[PDB]
Amino acid sequence: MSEVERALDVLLQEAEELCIGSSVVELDRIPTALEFCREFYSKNQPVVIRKALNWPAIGKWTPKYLIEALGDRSVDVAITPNGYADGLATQNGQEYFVLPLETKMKLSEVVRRLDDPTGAVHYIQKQNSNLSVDLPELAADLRVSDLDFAQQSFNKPPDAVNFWLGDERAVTSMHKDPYENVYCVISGHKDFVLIPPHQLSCVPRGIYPTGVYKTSDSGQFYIEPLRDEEGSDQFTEWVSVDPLSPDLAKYPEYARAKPLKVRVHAGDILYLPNYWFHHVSQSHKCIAVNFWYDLDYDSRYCYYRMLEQMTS
Amino acid sequence: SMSEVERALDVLLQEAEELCIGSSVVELDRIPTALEFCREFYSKNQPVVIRKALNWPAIGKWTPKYLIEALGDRSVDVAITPNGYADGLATQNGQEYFVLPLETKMKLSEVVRRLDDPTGAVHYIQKQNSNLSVDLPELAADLRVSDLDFAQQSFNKPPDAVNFWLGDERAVTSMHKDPYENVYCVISGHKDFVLIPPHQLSCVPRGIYPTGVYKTSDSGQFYIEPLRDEGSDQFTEWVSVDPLSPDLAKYPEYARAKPLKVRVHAGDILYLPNYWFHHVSQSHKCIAVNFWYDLDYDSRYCYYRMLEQMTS
Ligand SMILES: O=C(O)CNC(=O)C(=O)O
Ligand SMILES: O=C(O)CNC(=O)C(=O)O
Ligand SMILES: [Mn+2]
Ligand SMILES: [Mn+2]
Repeated sequence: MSEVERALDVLLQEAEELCIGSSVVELDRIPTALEFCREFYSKNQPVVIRKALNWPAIGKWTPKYLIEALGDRSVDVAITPNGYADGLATQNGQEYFVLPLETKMKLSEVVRRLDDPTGAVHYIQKQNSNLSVDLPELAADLRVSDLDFAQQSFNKPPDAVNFWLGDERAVTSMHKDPYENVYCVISGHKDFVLIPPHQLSCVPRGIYPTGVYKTSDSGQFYIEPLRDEEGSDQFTEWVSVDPLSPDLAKYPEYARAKPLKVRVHAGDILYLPNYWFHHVSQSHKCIAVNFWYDLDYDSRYCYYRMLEQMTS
Repeated sequence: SMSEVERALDVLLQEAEELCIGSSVVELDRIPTALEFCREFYSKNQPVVIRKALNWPAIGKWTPKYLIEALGDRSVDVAITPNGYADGLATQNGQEYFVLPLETKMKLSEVVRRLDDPTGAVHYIQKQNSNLSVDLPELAADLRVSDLDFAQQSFNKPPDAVNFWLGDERAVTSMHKDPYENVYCVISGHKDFVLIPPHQLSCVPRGIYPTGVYKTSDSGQFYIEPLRDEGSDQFTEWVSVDPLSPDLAKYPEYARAKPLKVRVHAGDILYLPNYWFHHVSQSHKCIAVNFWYDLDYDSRYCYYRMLEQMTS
């Protein structure tokens, strides 16, 4: 082994022996603020809390209710042919990281498209705090103070509050965010696959030309490459593995990853700590809200940047 | 120019330098809540000094005379060196050794007598190993350890050691690190710490030195005796640099270190987080007590083990 390979081996053997990030802790009761800070926030350690929330949104938010309550408002929706907004797709021999087609439409039309299992895949996943900016009325059916047990660790209000409503075919491919994430399913369920950041060396990442989905004259989807004004492809680094069906022959390093699986039901809270890898699937027409808080930087981020350099 | 390992260490250090990780000892004027301590200091591996935090009876009462009277002029373990560097590097006959102190037992009144001799050998009650709870139990009555609950609730375990320190100004503790969270309480005088964060390991030169112990001859003159396993000469890894006057020509990598200086007065508390390098000096006949808690292994330990592998 190289000296870098020897060092990465040491990291992984130590983390394995000490069970770092080796499970998703399951709680049936909301912990105290101190508990959360000590056992989950400070260890960068995920946790799922079952039936933690009894917000009126839970049990009342349906497509019909939302159409009524919002007056069939026009909302931002992402559309893909293949179900992978912000995900890899191939065209004419080339693999692209592809951004969704984004458009505006009335909620009733979104619901109609969600009821077509062979049509294009629709997903209200704009995030960018779309709930507080675009759907503020929904806030009245939530109680954010119920998240104080976690927010005390972040010691600031959410930097974003997001609303998600999607087709079962809409899959969020694996990525990491520079946020603490408190994830609250409202209706249906979400299936998460999670990988700890210290396993970066087991997760293959490529550099892909970036494209965006567009529709042709005939309504057919294609990928429009993004180029800069110099004619160069705009590149995006992206996780290359499919956690649902990994090709261990192409990516043997992934064999050493220990992906964690967790289903999150209505009323459950998942704490997804900063820089954790996650891939997300959903039940059909699943509804969820989530709260992003900017991370607080310490040495772990610098070690992560070192890990990136070592695997480059 | 640079190896792969050296490029990776450079990225680590550049990211830590831009974020100023561990760039200052935090100054508080009052004891934080447990949640605050866990969020701002424990979880960040971040040193903090709390000014005039403690009013323990000891701070008023512990003089040499009171200590003699209270311990019945007990015979105590005391460490003696000629140069003031117990557990520190010294040269003899052209060879550089890491030297352990001459350890002996003598009555406290005699120790104090020898502290008052500015030209005599350097004495230091530095046994650690929880010498206060073990060898000087009565002194506990002048303490209020409950006042440290703000920190202990974050370590969520009782102290693993309680140590008592009383030293000559000449007695200096050379730079080292400990696998313990350290809550350090100055009772009389002041301590001067030089602190270096663990992610700067590659900036701190470390060597392998033959191990020796101080002894005195029939004539009273000090010398170093090599230590041998009951076998070969024994060796120890030790920090090579003198942070008070570093030889940057011999150790240019130390120029990239960013040491912190903090003075801890009577009544003050210093949180010295696990694995931080520290060098410690004291006012004359300084008295201190500290508490060690075994560390909880997290990802930072795994990263640090990897860093040790890369720095060898
Ligand atoms: O809900 C999804 O499909 C994906 N969500 C996220 O990546 C997130 O909350 O960070
Ligand atoms: O006080 C001293 O001289 C040295 N103390 C320590 O190294 C410590 O408390 O861990
Ligand atoms: Mn995400
Ligand atoms: Mn120490």
